[PDB]
Amino acid sequence: DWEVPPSEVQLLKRIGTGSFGTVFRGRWHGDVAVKVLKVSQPTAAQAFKNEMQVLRKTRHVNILLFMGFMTRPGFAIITQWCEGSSLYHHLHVADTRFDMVQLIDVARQTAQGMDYLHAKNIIHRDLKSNNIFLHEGLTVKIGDFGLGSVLWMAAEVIRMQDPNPYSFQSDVYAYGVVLYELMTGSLPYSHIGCRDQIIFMVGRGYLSPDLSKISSNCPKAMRRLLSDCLKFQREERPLFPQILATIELLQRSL
Amino acid sequence: GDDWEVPPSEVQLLKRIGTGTVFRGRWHGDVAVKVLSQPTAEQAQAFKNEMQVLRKTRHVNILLFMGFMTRPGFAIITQWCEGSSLYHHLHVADTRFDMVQLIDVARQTAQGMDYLHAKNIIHRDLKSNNIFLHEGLTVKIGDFGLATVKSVLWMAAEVIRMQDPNPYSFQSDVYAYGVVLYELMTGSLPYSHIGCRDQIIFMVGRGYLSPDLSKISSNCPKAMRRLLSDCLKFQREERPLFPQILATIELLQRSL
Amino acid sequence: EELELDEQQRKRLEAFLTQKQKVGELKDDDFEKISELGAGNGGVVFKVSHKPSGLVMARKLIHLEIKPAIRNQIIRELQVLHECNSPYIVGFYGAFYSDGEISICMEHMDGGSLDQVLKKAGRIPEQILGKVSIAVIKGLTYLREKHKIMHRDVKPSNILVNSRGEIKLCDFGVSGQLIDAMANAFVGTRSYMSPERLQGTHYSVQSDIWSMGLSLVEMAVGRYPIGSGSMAIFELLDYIVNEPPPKLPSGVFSLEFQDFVNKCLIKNPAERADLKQLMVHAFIKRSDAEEVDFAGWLCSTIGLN
Amino acid sequence: DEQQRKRLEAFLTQKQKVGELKDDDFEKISELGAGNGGVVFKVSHKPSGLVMARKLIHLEIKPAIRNQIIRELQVLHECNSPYIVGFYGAFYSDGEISICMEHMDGGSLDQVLKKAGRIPEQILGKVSIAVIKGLTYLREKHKIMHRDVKPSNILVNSRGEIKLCDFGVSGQLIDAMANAFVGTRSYMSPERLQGTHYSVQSDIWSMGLSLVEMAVGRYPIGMAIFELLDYIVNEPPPKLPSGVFSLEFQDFVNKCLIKNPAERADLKQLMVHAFIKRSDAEEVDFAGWLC
Ligand SMILES: CNS(=O)(=O)Nc1nccc(Cc2c(C)c3ccc(Oc4ncccc4F)cc3oc2=O)c1F
Ligand SMILES: CNS(=O)(=O)Nc1nccc(Cc2c(C)c3ccc(Oc4ncccc4F)cc3oc2=O)c1F
Ligand SMILES: Nc1ncnc2c1ncn2[C@@H]1O[C@H](COP(=O)(O)OP(=O)(O)NP(=O)(O)O)[C@@H](O)[C@H]1O
Ligand SMILES: Nc1ncnc2c1ncn2[C@@H]1O[C@H](COP(=O)(O)OP(=O)(O)NP(=O)(O)O)[C@@H](O)[C@H]1O
Ligand SMILES: [Mg+2]
Ligand SMILES: [Mg+2]
Repeated sequence: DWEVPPSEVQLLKRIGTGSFGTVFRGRWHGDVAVKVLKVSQPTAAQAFKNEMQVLRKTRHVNILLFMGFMTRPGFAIITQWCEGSSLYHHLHVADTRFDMVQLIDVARQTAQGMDYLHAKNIIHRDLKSNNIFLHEGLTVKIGDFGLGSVLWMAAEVIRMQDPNPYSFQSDVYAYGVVLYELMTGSLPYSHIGCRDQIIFMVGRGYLSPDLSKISSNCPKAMRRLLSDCLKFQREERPLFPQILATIELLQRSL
Repeated sequence: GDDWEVPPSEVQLLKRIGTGTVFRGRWHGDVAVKVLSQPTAEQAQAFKNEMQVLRKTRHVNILLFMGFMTRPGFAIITQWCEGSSLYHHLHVADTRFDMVQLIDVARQTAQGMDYLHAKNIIHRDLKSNNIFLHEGLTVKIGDFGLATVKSVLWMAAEVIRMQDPNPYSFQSDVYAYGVVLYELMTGSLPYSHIGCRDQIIFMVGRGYLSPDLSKISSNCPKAMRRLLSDCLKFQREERPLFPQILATIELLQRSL
Repeated sequence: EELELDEQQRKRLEAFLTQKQKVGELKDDDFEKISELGAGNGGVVFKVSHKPSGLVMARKLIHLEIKPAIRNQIIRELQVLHECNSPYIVGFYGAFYSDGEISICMEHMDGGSLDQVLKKAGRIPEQILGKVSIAVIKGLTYLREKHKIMHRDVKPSNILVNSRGEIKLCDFGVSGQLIDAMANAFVGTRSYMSPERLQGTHYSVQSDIWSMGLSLVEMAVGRYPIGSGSMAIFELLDYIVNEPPPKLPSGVFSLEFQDFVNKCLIKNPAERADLKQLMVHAFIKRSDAEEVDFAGWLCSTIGLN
Repeated sequence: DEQQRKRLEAFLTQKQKVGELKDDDFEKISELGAGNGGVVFKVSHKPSGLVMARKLIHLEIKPAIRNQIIRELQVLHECNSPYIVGFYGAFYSDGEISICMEHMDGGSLDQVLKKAGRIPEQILGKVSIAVIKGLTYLREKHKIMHRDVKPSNILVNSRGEIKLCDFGVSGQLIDAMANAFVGTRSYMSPERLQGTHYSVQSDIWSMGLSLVEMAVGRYPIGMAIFELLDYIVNEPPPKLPSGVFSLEFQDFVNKCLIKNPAERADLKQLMVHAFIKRSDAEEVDFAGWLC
C-alpha cells in the first residue's frame, strides 16, 4: 500500500501553484515533492484513489517517480524531488545552450517516456514543457499525467465535440508542440496577444505553429516528424512507437 | 502484481554483463535483465519475494524495479544504471573521491536503507558490490534476492553465529552499512591480510577480530569515525538505526 | 469636452494624488493581507494594507515564467499607469516582482466588480447601466485621447465600483509585453471578444465597444447572452463570429437603451458606432441628465464587497 | 619408484606441448563440481589434445593485484610429484581466473565417500601415506603449506594414483578468497581457528579429521558453521569407534587430532608410525576398488 500518514511528512517552502494544486518541497525519506490538490472538502475521493492506481502503474526512468499519496487532511501526491529546472525554464527563461544532439536526446527521452505511458494505457492529457524536468541536467522526467495550457492543446481538444477528445493522438500533438519548442527555441504563436484568438483559430484549423522558425540545423526527418505530430486530423498523426523508432533510427545515422 | 509481468516478445537481450546472469537489454529503453528454468517449489517463493520486495520500493536510492518475465525462466527487469559499482570505484578503478562526496554517498546509502527499514525490509545482503553510483552521482541499492519483509566481510557477528533470537535485523543491516563506511573512509576492504576464512568467521563471530580503524584516512572527520565505530559495534543492541545515522550525517554535513 | 471633470471629480482626483505622494517605493514586506478579493485565469487579487502609509490597496499577483529582461520591461511599461489619472480609471500605486510573482498594487474599490454586483442584484437596472455606459465611454476615450491606449479586456469583472458612487475601469493593455506573456494561458469559459478580433484584425477601440455592449446585455438580463443553456469556450467563440449578435428583450427596456446596444453590437467594426456617436446618443444623453443615486443603490440595495 | 618415475616423465613430456592457454581453445565436456569460491569443469584443450580440469574463480581485484596472483602460481610448474596434482597454466579474463590442472577421473574422495558410504581402513592407509608424502614434498621441496586439507581436496584416478590439490601457492589469492560466503563445513585446527600462531601441524589435524570422516562416512564433529568452529576450539576431538577399527589406526588419528600442535605428531613421526608402516606393506588393489 502507498498511503502515507501526514505525520510522517514535513512541508517546507511552497514552490508554486499549477492547474491541479500547489507543490511544496517536503521531507519524507529525503527530499520529496508534495502536490496538495485544490479542494479541501472531499466530495464523493475515490477518483483520487483511482488516479493513484494509474500513477502506481508507472516504473520508468523517464517518468516522474510516484512515491505515495495522502488522504488526510486533504488529498496530496508525493513524488521524487527533481533538482534542476523544467524544460520550459531551460528553453524560454534561462536560454540554456543546447546542441542539436542534445535537443534530439531530450526529444528521444520524452518520446521514451510517452511510449511507456501509452503502452500502459495512460493518456497524459496535459503534456507540456513545464511538466518535463531535466533531472540532474541529464534525464527527462515527465510528470502530472493522468490527473491544460492552450499552446499544447490539439484542435479536437479545443473543440470538445468529437467522441473521446483526449487520446494518444492528442498527447502526440502536445508532444509535437514540445518538439516545436526544442527545434525553434520559442513558444508557438510568439506574438499573438489575444488568448481567445489563438483558441478559436487553432480549434477550426485556421492557425498552427510556424515551422519557418525551425532552426536550419534541425534534420529534415525531424521537421517531418514534427509536422506529422502537429497534423489537424488526429487519425493521421503517428503513435509513439513510430515516433520513438523514427528518432532512434535517425540518431544512429548522425 | 501481474500487471508487472512482461512478455518475452517485448524484451530484447544484448550484451552479457556477468553472473544469476545480467544482460543489458531493451524494453522501453535501456534496461537490465537478471535471468535467475522450471522453478523448484521454493525458488518460486523466493522469486515471489525479491519481486514482492522490489514492488514495495519507490525511492530514488533504490534500484528501480520495472517488471518480471516468467518465460523461458524467471527474470527481473530493472533500470539500466550508467557507471560502476561502489566496489569498482573503491577497490578496482581507484576513483578519486572528495571527502564531501564520500559523506554524500554515505548519506544516500543511509537514505535508501532508512526507506527499506521504514517498509519493514531487511536487505540482508548490503555490500559495496550491490551499491551502484548511477551517472556518478546517485546511489542505487540493488540485489534484493535475499531481502525479506515483516560474503563475510559485511556480515555482523550475530548473523555469523546463527544462535541469537532473530539473527537478521535492522541492526545487522546497520553493521553491513558500517563496513561500507569502512570502505569509504579507508579505501580498502576489512581484514585485508588475514588469509584464513574460518578464522575471520570464528574471530569476528566471537569478537576477536574487527575492522582496523587505524586505516581511516586523515581527512575523515571525527564525527564520521564515531559513526563508523558505532555501526560496527559487536553487540547489535548498541548499533544505531538509520534515522539516527541520518541525523548524525546531516549534522556533520551542516558544518563542513 | 467629455474628458472634463466636475468639482467633486477634481477634488477626489487631487485627493487621491495627495494620498499617492506619501507612498513612495513598494516592497513585499510592507504589505499585510486583509482578505482575498478574487482570482482569474492567471491572477489573484488581495485586499492589502500598506503599513508605511496606512493605505488599503488591491494587490494583483500575476505568475509568469519569463526572462528577467522581459520582467523588468513589464515593470517598466506599467509606469505609464502613473499618468492614467481619470475619474473613470482605477488608480495605480506601483508594480514590483517578488517570488516569481509580478505584483500590481492599485486603488481598492470597496464595491467590487459589476460581475460580483450582478450576482447579488440578479439584474442591474437600466438607469444604473446608463451611468455605467457613460463611465466606460469616457474611460475608453481618456485612454485613447490621453495615452492612445486600447482596453482589450472590457467585461463586468473589469468594471469596478465603490461606495462613493465612482465607476472605473481596470485591467487594460498598458504593457504590450504583459499582453504577450499572458497569452500563454489556460482555456477560459466565456468571451466578450469581438468577432473581428476572434478572426485577426488589427486592434481597434471598436472591439472594446462590442465588449461593452455584450456586457450591458448580460448585466441587464442577468445571464451571459452568448451561447445556449451550457457550452465550451470554442463553441461560444463560434457564435460570436458566425451567429447574429445578441439583443435586449423588447418589452421592458427602453427603445433608447435597445438601440444603444445594437449600435455597439454591429458585427462590422466600420458600421459599428464609435466613441463619438455613442457619446451623443439618446440613451447616454438621457442618462447623463437623469439624477441617479448610485452610491445609495450600491450601499443600501446591494451592499459592499 | 620405477613406475612413478616413468609416469612423471610421461606427464612432463605431455606438459612440454602445452604452452600458453587462452579462453578460445577449450570445449567443455562436463561439470565436475563447485565450491565456496570456484567451480571445476572437465575440458578439452584442442591445441594440445589434452583433457584437463578447469577451475574458474571469480575475482574483482585491482589490475596489479590480478597480475600478481597469475605469476604467484607459476611455482606450480615446479611442483612435479606423484602425490601432487599437475599444473598446466592459469590465466585471467574479464573478472574470472581459470586454473588448468591434470584431470582425475575418480574425482575427490568427498565424491567417492558418498558412493562407498565408508572407505575401508586398508584404503585409508594408502590415503594416509600419500597425504603425508604429499605434504612432505611441499614442505621440503617448496617450503610452503597446504592450508586446506579435506576430502574435497584429495583426488584419485582409475590408475590408482592419490594426489593433492588446492593448497596455498598464491598468498594474495588466499587473502582474496577470504572475501567469500559463509561455508558449510569446518576442517580447521582449533589454534588456526583461534588466532594467528599456527604451522603445518594443522594440515595433520585436517587430514586426521578427514580420515575419521571417510572411515565412518559422517562428518564427525557434531549445526551452523560457527557452532562447529566453537566445537573445534572447545570440545575434545572426535575419534573412531573402538570395536571396528584397529588400535593402530585408532592411535594414528588420535595423535593427529591432538589439539595442541606441539604434542601433535609431525610428518617425521607419522612416517614411522605403526599404522603407516603396516599399510605400506599391505598389497591392496586400490585401482580396482575405485573403478
Ligand atoms: C482578453 N483580451 S487579450 O486577450 O487581449 N488579453 C489582455 N487584455 C488586456 C490586458 C492584458 C495585459 C494587462 C493586464 C492584465 C493588467 C492588469 C492590471 C493592471 O493594473 C492596473 N490596470 C488598470 C488601472 C490601474 C492598474 F493598476 C495593468 C495590466 O496591464 C496589462 O497590460 C491582456 F493580456
Ligand atoms: C580453508 N583454508 S585457508 O583458510 O587456509 N585458505 C586457503 N587455503 C588454501 C589455498 C588457498 C588459495 C589457493 C587455492 C584455492 C588454489 C587452488 C588451486 C591451485 O592450483 C593447483 N593447486 C594444486 C595442484 C594443482 C593445481 F593446479 C592453486 C591455489 O593456490 C592458492 O593459493 C586459500 F585461500
Ligand atoms: N517533482 C517535482 N520536483 C521539483 N519541482 C517540482 C516537481 N513537481 C512540480 N514542481 C514545481 O512546482 C511548481 C508548480 O508545479 P505544478 O503544480 O505542476 O504547475 P505546472 O506544472 O506549472 N502546471 P500543471 O502541471 O498543469 O499543474 C513548478 O515550479 C514546478 O517546476
Ligand atoms: N482594484 C480592485 N479593487 C477591488 N476588487 C478588485 C480590484 N481588482 C480586482 N478586484 C476583484 O478581483 C476579482 C478577480 O480579479 P481578476 O484576477 O482580474 O479576475 P478577472 O478580471 O475576471 N480576469 P482578468 O481578465 O485578468 O481581468 C475581480 O472579479 C474583482 O471583483
Ligand atoms: Mg507540473
Ligand atoms: Mg480583472
